[PDB]
Parts: sequence; structure tokens; C-alpha cells
Amino acid sequence: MDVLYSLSKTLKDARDKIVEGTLYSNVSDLIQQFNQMIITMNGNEFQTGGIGNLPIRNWNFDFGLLGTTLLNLDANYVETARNTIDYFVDFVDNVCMDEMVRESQRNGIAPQSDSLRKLSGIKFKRINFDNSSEYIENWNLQNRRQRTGFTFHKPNIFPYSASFTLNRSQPAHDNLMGTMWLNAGSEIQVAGFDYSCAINAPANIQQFEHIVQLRRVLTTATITLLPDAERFSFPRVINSADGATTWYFNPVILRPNNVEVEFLLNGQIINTYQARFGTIIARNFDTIRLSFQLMRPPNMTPAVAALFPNAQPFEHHATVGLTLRIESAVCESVLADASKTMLANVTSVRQEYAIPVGPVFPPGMNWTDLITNYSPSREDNLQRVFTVASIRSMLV
Amino acid sequence: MDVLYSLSKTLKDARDKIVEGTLYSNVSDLIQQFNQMIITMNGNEFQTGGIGNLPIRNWNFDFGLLGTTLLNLDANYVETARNTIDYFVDFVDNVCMDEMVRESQRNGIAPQSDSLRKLSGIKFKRINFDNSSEYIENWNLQNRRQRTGFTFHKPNIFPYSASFTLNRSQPAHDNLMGTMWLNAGSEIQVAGFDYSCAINAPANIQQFEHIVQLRRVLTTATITLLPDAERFSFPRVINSADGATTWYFNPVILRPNNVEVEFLLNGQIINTYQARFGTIIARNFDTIRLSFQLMRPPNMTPAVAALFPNAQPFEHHATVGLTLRIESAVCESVLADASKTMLANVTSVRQEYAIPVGPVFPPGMNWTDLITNYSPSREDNLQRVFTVASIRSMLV
Amino acid sequence: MDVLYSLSKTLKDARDKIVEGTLYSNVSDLIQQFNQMIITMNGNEFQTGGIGNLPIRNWNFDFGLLGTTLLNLDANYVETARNTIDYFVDFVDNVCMDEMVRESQRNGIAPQSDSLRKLSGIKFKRINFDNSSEYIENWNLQNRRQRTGFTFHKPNIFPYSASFTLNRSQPAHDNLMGTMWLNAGSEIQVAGFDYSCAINAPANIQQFEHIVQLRRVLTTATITLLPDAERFSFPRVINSADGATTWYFNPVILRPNNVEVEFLLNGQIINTYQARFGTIIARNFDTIRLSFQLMRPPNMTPAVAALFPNAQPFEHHATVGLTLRIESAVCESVLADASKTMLANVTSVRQEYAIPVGPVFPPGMNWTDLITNYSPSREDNLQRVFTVASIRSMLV
Amino acid sequence: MDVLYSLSKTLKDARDKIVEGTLYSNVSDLIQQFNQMIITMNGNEFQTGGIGNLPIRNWNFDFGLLGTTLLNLDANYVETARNTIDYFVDFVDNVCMDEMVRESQRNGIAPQSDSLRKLSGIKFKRINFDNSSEYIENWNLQNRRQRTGFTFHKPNIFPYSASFTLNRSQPAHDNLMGTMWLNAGSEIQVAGFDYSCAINAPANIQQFEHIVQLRRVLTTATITLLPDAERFSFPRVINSADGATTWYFNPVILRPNNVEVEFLLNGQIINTYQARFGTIIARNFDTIRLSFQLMRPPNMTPAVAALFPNAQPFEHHATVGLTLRIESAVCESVLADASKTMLANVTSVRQEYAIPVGPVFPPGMNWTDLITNYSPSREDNLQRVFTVASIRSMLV
Ligand SMILES: [Cl-]
Ligand SMILES: [Zn+2]
Ligand SMILES: [Zn+2]
Ligand SMILES: [Zn+2]
Ligand SMILES: [Zn+2]
Ligand SMILES: [Zn+2]
Repeated sequence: MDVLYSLSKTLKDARDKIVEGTLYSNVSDLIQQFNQMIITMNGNEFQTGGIGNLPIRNWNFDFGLLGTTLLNLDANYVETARNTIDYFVDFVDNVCMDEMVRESQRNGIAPQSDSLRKLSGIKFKRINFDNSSEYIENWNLQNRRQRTGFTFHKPNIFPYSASFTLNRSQPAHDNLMGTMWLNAGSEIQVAGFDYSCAINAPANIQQFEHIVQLRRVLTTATITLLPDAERFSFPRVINSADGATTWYFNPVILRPNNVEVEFLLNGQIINTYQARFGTIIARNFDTIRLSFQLMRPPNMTPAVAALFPNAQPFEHHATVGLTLRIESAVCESVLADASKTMLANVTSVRQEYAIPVGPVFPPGMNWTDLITNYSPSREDNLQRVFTVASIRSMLV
Repeated sequence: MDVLYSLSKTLKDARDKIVEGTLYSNVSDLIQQFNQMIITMNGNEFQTGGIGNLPIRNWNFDFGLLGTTLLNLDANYVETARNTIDYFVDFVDNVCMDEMVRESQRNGIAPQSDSLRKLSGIKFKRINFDNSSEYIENWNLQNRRQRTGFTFHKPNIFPYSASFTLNRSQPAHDNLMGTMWLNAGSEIQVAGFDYSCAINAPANIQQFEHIVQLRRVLTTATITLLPDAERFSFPRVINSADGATTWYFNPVILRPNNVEVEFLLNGQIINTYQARFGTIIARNFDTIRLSFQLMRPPNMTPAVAALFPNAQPFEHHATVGLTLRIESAVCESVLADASKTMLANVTSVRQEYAIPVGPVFPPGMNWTDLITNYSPSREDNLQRVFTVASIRSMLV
Repeated sequence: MDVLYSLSKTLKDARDKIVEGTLYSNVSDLIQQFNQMIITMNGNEFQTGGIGNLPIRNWNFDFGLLGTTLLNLDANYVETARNTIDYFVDFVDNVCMDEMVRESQRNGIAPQSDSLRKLSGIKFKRINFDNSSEYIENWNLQNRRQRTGFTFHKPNIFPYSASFTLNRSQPAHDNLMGTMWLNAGSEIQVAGFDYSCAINAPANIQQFEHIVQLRRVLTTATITLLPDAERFSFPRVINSADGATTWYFNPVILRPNNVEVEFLLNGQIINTYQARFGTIIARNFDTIRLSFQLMRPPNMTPAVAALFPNAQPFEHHATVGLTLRIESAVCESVLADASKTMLANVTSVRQEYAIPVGPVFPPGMNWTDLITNYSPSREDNLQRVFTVASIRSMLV
Repeated sequence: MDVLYSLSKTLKDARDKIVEGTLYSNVSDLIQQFNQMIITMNGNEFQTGGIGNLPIRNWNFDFGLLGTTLLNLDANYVETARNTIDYFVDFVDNVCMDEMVRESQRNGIAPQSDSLRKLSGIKFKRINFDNSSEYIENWNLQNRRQRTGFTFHKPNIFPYSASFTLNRSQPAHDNLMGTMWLNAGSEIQVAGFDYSCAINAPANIQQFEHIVQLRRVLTTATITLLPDAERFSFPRVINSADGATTWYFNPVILRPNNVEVEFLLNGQIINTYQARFGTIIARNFDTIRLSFQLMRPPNMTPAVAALFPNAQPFEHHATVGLTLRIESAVCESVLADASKTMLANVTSVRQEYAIPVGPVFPPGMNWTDLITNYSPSREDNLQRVFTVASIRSMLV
């Protein structure tokens, strides 16, 4: 991996720095690294495999060294370098693709394709140089069993789940009490709905709770918390839990009362926020507990007082919402997020060459199914393919 | 462009690296590059700014070099460098502004201002060194006609469009079947509404379709697909298709049925997702085709049964919705996006100096018009000014 | 491409210049170029492939150089040169055919045949010399991302379409208002027909508008615009839009009123011609808007007044016309035209060897389908095959 | 003109021939010519533009020669040559645009732009070499008082004119005898109509004549003559000669009788074609006389006999026709034609830079007005701008 990364980094530096007219002192170290790469690679045969529709490709390296002895790089130099660089970039791209489409249940962190296994030999260690990218740096940390850290903007930590729980219900679904939620991406929308508007509650207060168990720990997470859930604040016809019938939802939104957001780690309270909206920092947690309340308004103008009668039928159901967005966070594991392209790159490569589903990942690299069952073997394979994808994206 | 980028990169490196106390071996190559820049620019006269209110500015270079044999940089050295750095930064900013406010129909990729045309001379090519930024890398690859793409977080690929289509209509607008959509930025919110709830539709299923043709191909795109459209889920009074009368929309949201997303390229099915929500990957496409269906719930509770009568009047209108957010993608052409400042920078420069409208871009650099009619010439000019804006933002 | 073109150009020069009795000084430079080609090709094995019915052919080059000893070329010299040239022409023609019958969706501009891929290696660059053909010139300019130009006499820019639009219609088809058009090749014939002769029009004016979107931008275009549309000026029996019935058209031709021809680029008005007929120039456009009017004659002689009653039935339907021929134009993309034979050569080669339909071109090389869906991939493949067809037509 | 053309031809040869890998013997003479151009242009300041919206541009020439010795051209050589060529091509394009937008009543053949007047000095005559194009060759032949010739495919020799003459008429416009014609470009459709069908004409024959005077003599003209005129063979509501009223035309086409096409020079008959249709050759003529007779069919069938009564009213009007198309001709003067783009180039350059109407040409370079009043001064200016446009086309 570090050798593949160093090949790609050398090629990217060569493409960016070996340009016409440049001073040789700008590229001296790059020229030495490039020549070391050529020397290490010369004489070696590689085969990038025929998994799926990925074509079988054969690679032979017999290249001359890049010249020294120029004060400024000229067009001849750039042309020779470009020929060599183009061939090397094609090879590295094919190696990255061949690695991206493979997986093993056990030892899934180890290289899978033949070319990357060959490149893991001692003889190629000479190629290795500056491992500065986030993914390669975390790869080296993981190899050394050190703390790993990935920074995500809008981490895709929640699998898609649009569900509801009815805490009070009956076959006619006209006096219902419960909660409905959408967890997706970095966003949670939850809403506690009471059809009776807490007329018969002990203090006219209906408590609502929502626990989301993150499948990986997050740290240094900045989170926007907003009082209402726009997703569950308009009239809906919702299937019954067993699918037999449909019930009706006619929300009228009251401001949530006694909002209590707890960020928990291993069943311990780390962060607590009461009646706080806007940005909050959850420094380290694996669970989010939202406790809100519908407090029946003690005073109601006639227009308001009409909507909440003492008894049934209840036509305007009192709903209190909450929206929680994880804007950015840090996780020790690789995750899909809004800004990066690793998951999309891996999925695209798997789809383009018709890679059959393997024994590690869900078909189509479906992220909901992946992160619902984010097993350690899946974590290793995903970190591997994502590091390879990031190495590829440096050149392609 | 490469020379202007190299000037800006040299100035940025001089600001960052030529600092008090630093080992000369940290800065030797940079000092050499800086001195080569001084030597190349010395004795050359430049004129920037004769357009709009951008004032005429003349630039002369007679600057001394920087030493090459001390061991650690001291405050004297930094003071010697800083005045030259300031003059050069001013010159580069003015060259960038001069280029940003200019356009041409014939060769929009070619330089337009006098100063950048002079900097295209072979003698200035010695200034050229590490072209490592995404925009300059894409510039160099595009000059060679190599495959290269820009990576966008939330690309602004959709021109603003809030419209509706009625498949069933009549002058009173009380039994309407059709679709309403917002296309904005990287977001598509679409909603199919049936006022009769497909009471008389075959199989009680009403099919809605929505096709969005992207002006440029997106690759390796991450998409969030949610099953509701919060934008079309509340009562609305909407103008008629000719603006003669206003009709009423009173949605009640049913979950969309048989949800299908087809990402297509040149009319071919590339990606297909059925009943999939959350994160999906579209590897290569120019068109998004969303097919969804309103299905009457065969079993309704009494409130739900009341909502939808067998015949008119229809007061609660059955609506199904989809929301599609392109979180990240890659495009071979430049685009505005939520992360970068290139479009904003170019617009700000054009507005601050009252640049007359040219023959390439819409007035005021309006993005909706520009992306609606994103022609190859407009793409050329936009890539030029966006690369210049990125070069300018390296120093300003 | 440049190498294959240079080979063909050398062979053509040799065929035209190596003739009995000619001074050696007439051919000295040509002999040097030819011997350089012999030196470069000697020892290289080529295979022209077996796609479709094209025979697999193997090519071995072990030729001696052409002599330099004669003051005037004799018959023996011409015969030896003829033998070598015949083998080389056979090879170049086979390579061109093998390239023309192949296509790619990913990189359709890049060589597809194995021999043209081998000829792209650096070792063959010595062969490369004068690139003076319009197609090779455009190829080299495009490789450098320079403004390309293809000049077309009667460009085939309009896909074949004979259609009509009825703005007013009824099931009996006797009071019809609308337009009928033929768009074919470089010609547009449009005709607006009103059956009531605008008897009840707001000012006795019936407006017709025809919008034709060109698949590519045309420049420096010479266009003949004529008042009448001879194609829609005789009695016709026309299928209904659904093919259920046939209606009757009995045109009587009036002079079009307020003839306004707009040539638009990016929806902006570039050229406007009002009441102008004959030759006009459209400098740069991609859309044509033809707006014309059937104006009821304020005064009529008794026969004319008899043709047009005040109410139904209507026997003589007032038709106005417009004819628009593009005689010459310039396009940045390749196109079929009335003079060049590139499309016909590519189609003939594909049909002669029964090339299976591929993933780029329509399944006959049919031009209407191709120009209708002129995608960037299609344009790339078409430019490649048209350049190869021009290179082939230099020899065959 | 010869010097500007030599500059452009040198630049075009340099672009086409100075390519990577080519033998130096392929370019030696070209390298010498290019170096001579550099020597002659060195130390000279030029100014272009300053008219309309054409920008002022200053050009200073200080370039070195190409003295490098090589067997084959490398990238360094090509890049140096390319820098010089790009500057020179921009200069030549600007000089051509500057000359194309200018006119003078006196000495309109002579150079008008200051740069071209300076280039006419003796010191620049060294640049002059091969003058092989049709337009520059004709320019030189004319300067030598030798007979020049421009070959035209479909010469635009007829100004647009859709007219009619009534030889017998009355206010009712129901018993009309006369002719109607369209003279457009290289096409002439003419039709003689008699409403009485020559019932009372002497010998039952009605004679029609049509004289078209060409503004310039044509030679070696290939003409297609067809019996019928499809443009005047459908029902038509035509305007009155004064425009007061409208008359009705209901053609029934009879074959023209005693067809005689006379091609005349100075009123003498050069070519005569009697009852000959298809391709004919008019070797040298300035006038065309079409004489054709409507001969009443002596023997009719009842359906035919019913169309032609003895007296008014006349419903079916007997029309004979002729179509005359000049496919190719040769003119000593310059003309627009179907295949070339010189007129379109000049018009485009004048429109793009908003050139005010001058004292020689009509507004917008309208070809009908220009060719209707094709005066000697107009002819001189037109040849100048067309030669300049042909020189510009070689590079742009
Ligand atoms: Cl965001
Ligand atoms: Zn239920
Ligand atoms: Zn974001
Ligand atoms: Zn409506
Ligand atoms: Zn119809
Ligand atoms: Zn009259």
C-alpha cells in the first residue's frame, strides 16, 4: 500500500513539477525519487487481473533514467518524462482498480491483487517516500496499531431508517401517541406526536425519548440542533406497522419542551445539553439520546383552544420535533461522507467492470447495508479499498 | 496561466517559508525560484486595467535578489524580501483581476489581458514550476486533452427551476393530477400529486415521472435519495400555467411507491436503483429519470377513508415525493459549488469594477443563465476565469 | 494519426513525383523522407485485425532504401519504387480500414486499431512530416486545444424531419391552423397554414414561429432565404398526428408578412434579418428562429375575395412559406456535407465487411440518427474515423 | 497584399511542416523563408485596430532566427518555432481584420490599413515568396494587366428579385397575361401566364420574353435548363403592382413551346439553345434572353378542353415556365458563391466589431444591394477585402 501510494505520489509530483522551463533545483529530489522508482521497477513483470470484466493487462518496465545536467527543463525533457509518466500512471491506475474490486473475509487489510502483493516485497520498499495524505497516514498508523483518525464533513454514520413507534394505539388509529423518525446520513429528524395533546397526562406533559446507537464512535463532533422536525410536520397517511391498514397523521407543531440531548459513550454520559439550539460539541460518543416533551399550553386563545378538545375525536395532533445534524466529526474508522469520493469511486469501479458480489460487502456496495453491519472484517476491507481509491484519485 | 500560477505560488511560498530564523536549507530551492522570478521580471513593463472602472496601472521591476550563503534567515533577510513580495503580490492580483473581467467568443481558453499575453512569451517560461493545484493541474491536462475532472462538493449543476406540469386539469382546478418540482443547485425535490387519489386509475396506481437533463456529465457522484419532498407538502396557492388564475394545493403525503432512479448517459441506462433510499452512487450520467407511483392504500382507517372520497369534491390531495441531493461528484468541466469561491470571486471582481456585459457571459455573472446555456465557448471562458480566480485566491 | 497521415502523404508524394525522367533534385527531399520511412518501418511487424469480415493481415517491412544515384529517374528506378510503394499503400489502406470500423465509448478519439496504436509509439515519430490537410490540421489543433475549423459546403446539420404542428384542429380537420416543416440536410422548408385565412385573428394576422436547434454551433454561414416553400404549396392528404385518419390540405400561397429570421447563440440574438431575402450571413449561431405571418389581404379582387369566405367551409387554405438553405458554413465539429466523401467512405467500409453494430454509432452509420444524438463520444469517434477516411482517400 | 499573403503562407507552412520528429531536409527551405521573415520584420512597430470596436493592438518584432542543426526536429525546436508562429499569426490575423473593415471610394484596391500600407514598403519585399492561391494569383495577374479568372460554383450573380410584369391586365385582375420571375443567386425561375390560354392570340400562341442582364460577364458557364418553374406553379394570391389590391393565380402548367435561350455579349448572340434542356454551356455572355411560347393544345381531351373556355371567367390559367441554374462559371471579378466563405468572413468581421457603414458598401454588406450596384470602386474594395479574407482563412 505504501509502495503503491509512493508510486502514485511520485507520478503526481512528476506531472505537477516536471514542466517546461522550470529550474532543475525545483525538481532535483523529485528526479532522484523518480529514477529510484524506475530502477526499482525495471525488469519486473506485472499482471493486473481479470476479475469480472476488468481486462487482463501485462506490464513490463524497461525505462531510461530521467536526465540531470539541465539548468531549466526544456520541452525534450518534458516529453521523455511524459512518455514514462503516462505508462506508469496507466499501470498504477490498473493496480488500484484491481485491488479495489477484491475482498477476503479474513486478512482483508492485506493486499488482494497479485500486483500489490508483488509490490509488498522488500525489493520495492526503496520506492517508498513521503506518506503525507490522510488515508495513507491512517493506514500506516493502523499497521503500527496506533490511534487512527479520519475527519469527515457530514459523516454518513446513520443507515437509512424511516420508522415510527406507537406507544399508545388502537385499531382505529385516532388516539395515537408515539414517535416517528428519519435517521439518514448525518441527519436525525425525530417527532413525538400525541393525538390527545396530553389532555390526560399526569401534568399535561407527554415525555418522548429517542435513542440512536451509532455503530462507530465519533469524536470532536460539531452538531446543529434545531427545535422542529420539518420532515414530520405535514399531513401524512402512514402504513400500519404490520402493513395491514393505513393511519392518518395531521400534525400541529408545538415547540418542544425540556429538550435534553445526551451524547453517551459506552453507556456513560459524556455531553449533556438542555434547551440548547444551534451548534453543540459532542467530544466523544457512540450514542445519542434525545429526550423532549409535549407540554400542553396552559393558556390557549380560542383558535388554539378549539384544536385540542377534552375528548375524542382528535383532528389536530400535537407534534414536537427535533433535528440533529452532525456537520463534521472524527472517527477511528473509515466512513462515507458528503465531501469525499472514496465510496463512490469504489462503487463505480465495481459497477463498471461487473464485479460479482463477494463474501465481504453487500451487493452494489450499498452503504446502508454496509454500515448497519459494519463488522471488523468489513472495516478492514473498506479501509483497504478506500485507501486504494484515494491513491487512485491522486492520478485519475 | 502556468506562469501566472507560478508567480502566485512563488509569492505564497515566499510568504510562508521566508521567515525569521529558518534554516537556509529549508528555503534554498525557494530562494532560487524567487530570484529567477525577479530576474525574469526585471526590465519588463506591464500595463493592467483598462476595462470598466479597473484603473490603469503600470508595473516596473528593478528589484534586487536575495542572498544565498547564510545559514539561518534573520530579520534583515525577511525585511529585504517583504517589500519585493508586496509589490509582486500587488502585480499578480492586478493581472488576475485584469484577466477575470475579460472574455472572448473565439478563444476563451486563451489569455485576454495584455499582461497575461506578454507572460505567455517563452522568456517567462523559466518562472514556471510546481503546478500542483487542482485547477492548474486540470488546466495543464486539458491543454494536452487528457482525461481530467474537477471534484465538487454539492455541484451547482441544476439551474434554478421551480415549475409544475399538469397531466389532468380543468379550468376550476379541483381535480388535478401532475407533478411539481424544484431544481436548485445539487437538489431535486419532485412531488406527484393526484387530487382523486387514483380512485379511477387502472389498478389504483398513478405513475409520475420526472426527467432532469444535466448540462454536463457527472461522474462518481454520491447521491442522497429521500422518499419525501418537504417543499411540496404544505398548502399552497399556485398561479396557473398562464398566470390567469390561482389554484389550490392541499397535500397529504403518502409514501412513494415503486421508486426508481435511472441515471443515464447518452440515453443509455447506466445506474438503476429501485426502492433504495439514503446513499447511492451514480458513476457516470447526464440524465436523472425518477419514476414513482401513488398507490391507494387498499385498507384505510376511518380518518384515512374520510380523506379520500369516491368522487368529487376532493379536499385532501394525495402527494408522493422524492428528494435527490448530489453531495459530491466529478465533472470534466468547471462548475460552481458550495465549497469553492471561484464563481463568487469572479462575480465580486466584475461587480466591484462595473465591468460592461460582454458577449460570453450573462450579465452580473448570473449562474442560472450561465448553466442553462453552458456552451463550449462559455465553458472555455469560465475555466479560464476560474483558474485565474483560484490563482488570485492563493494570495488574496 | 499524424504518423499514419505522414505515411500516406509520403506515399502520395512518391506516386506523384517518382516518375520517369524527372530530375533527382525534384525528388531529393521526397527520397530522403521516403528512406526515413523505410528505415523507421523496417523490422516492425503489424497485424490489421479481423473485426467483421475484414481479413486478418500481417505486415513485415524489410525493404531496401531508394537509390540516390540517378540524375534523372529512369524506368527501372520507377519500377522498384512502385513495388515498395504498392506494399506500403496496401498497408496504409488496411490500417485505415481497420481503424475506421472500430469505435470506443470511453476514449473514441484515441486509436482503436492495434496497428495505429503501435504507430503512436515514439519510435515512429521520425516518419512525421508535413501535415497540411484540413483534417490533419484540425486533428493537430484539437490535440493542442486550439480553435478548430471545418468548412462545409451545404453542411448536413439538420436531421431529417418532416413534421407538422396544429395549433388549432378538430376531428374533421377543416379549420386547421399550424405549421408544417421539412428539415433535411442543409435545408429548411417551413410553412404556416391557416384554413380561415386569419378571418377572426386579433388583427387579421396569424403568427407562425419555427425554432430549429442546431446540434453544433455554426459560424461564417452563407444562407439563402426565400419567401415561398415549394414543398408545402400543393394539395396533400396527410396522416393525423396519431395516424388514425387522414386530412386534406389545399394550400393557396400568400406572401409571408413580417418575415424575421433570428440566428441565436446561447439564446442571445446574434443575427437578425427582417424582410430580407437572398443571401445573408450568420456569423455565429446554434439556433434559428423563423417568425412569419399570414396577413389577411386588406383588399381583394373578386376572385381573391371568393377564395376566402367569412366562415366555414374553407376550400383554399391560406399558406405562407419560408425556405432556408445553408450554402456554406464553418463548424468546430466534423459533419457530413454535400462535397466531402468521409461519411460515405466510412459507411462503405463498414457495409463491405459487415461490421457489427457497436456502442457508439447508429446501426447503419445512418446520418439522421447520428446527428440527432451527436454526443461528445460520437463526435470524438466520428472525427477519428473521418480523419482516417481522409488519410485513406489520399491513397485509395 | 503579396507581402501579407507571404507572411500568412510562411506561417501556414511553418505550422504544417515544423513538427516533432520530421527530417530537417523537409523544412530547410521553409526554415530559410521563416528566418528571412523574422529578419525583415525585426525592429518594426505596427499598430492595428482603432476602428469601430476593433481594439488597438501594438506589435513589436524582436525574434531570433532558427539556427539549430538537427537531423530530425525535436520538441525544443517545435516549441521555439511555435512561440514565434503564434505571435506572427496573431499579428497577421489582426492586420487582416483591420484591412477587412475598411473601404475607400478612391483607390479602393490600394491598402487602407496603416499596417498593410507599411508592409507595402520596399523593405518588406524580401518576405515575398510563393503566391499560389487563386485569390492572390488573380491579384498578381491583375496587377500585371493580365486576364484573371475566379472560378465559382453557383455564382451569386443575380440580385434577389421576385417580380412580375403584366402585359394584359384590368382592375379586376381576372384576365391577365404576363410573366413572373424569381432571380436569386445563380437561379432564375420564370413563368409566362395567360389566363385566356391564348384563345384569341394570333395563331393561338402567346410569346413571352425575359431579359436578365448580368452585372459582370461570365465565361465557361455550365447551365442547367429545365422546362418547368416549380416556384410559379401553385395557387398564389399576389399583390398588386402598386400594392392597392391582390389578384389570384391558379396555374395549370403547359410545357413551354419554342424555347430559346440566348446568351448574349454586348447584344450579340454568343450561344443559342433551342428546345434543348439539361446541361448547356454558355462560353462568354453578359446577358440572358429566355423566349418561350404558350401554345394552345390543338387537340384536347374533355378534361383538358373544360379547363380553357372561349371567354371569361378563366379559372385555370395556362402557365409555361423555365428554370435556369448556373452550376459553375468563371468571372473576371470577384463574386459570392455557394462554396466559399469570403463574403461571410468579411460580413462576420464587420458585424462582430460593429463597423459603421462606410462610403463604398451597403449596410451589413448586403449582397443584393452590393451586386445590384456593383460599381468599379465597389469591385476594387470587394476584391481587396476578399483577398484579405482568403489570406486570413489560411490561419484563422
Ligand atoms: Cl453541505
Ligand atoms: Zn398502527
Ligand atoms: Zn458541505
Ligand atoms: Zn392549471
Ligand atoms: Zn389531426
Ligand atoms: Zn395588377
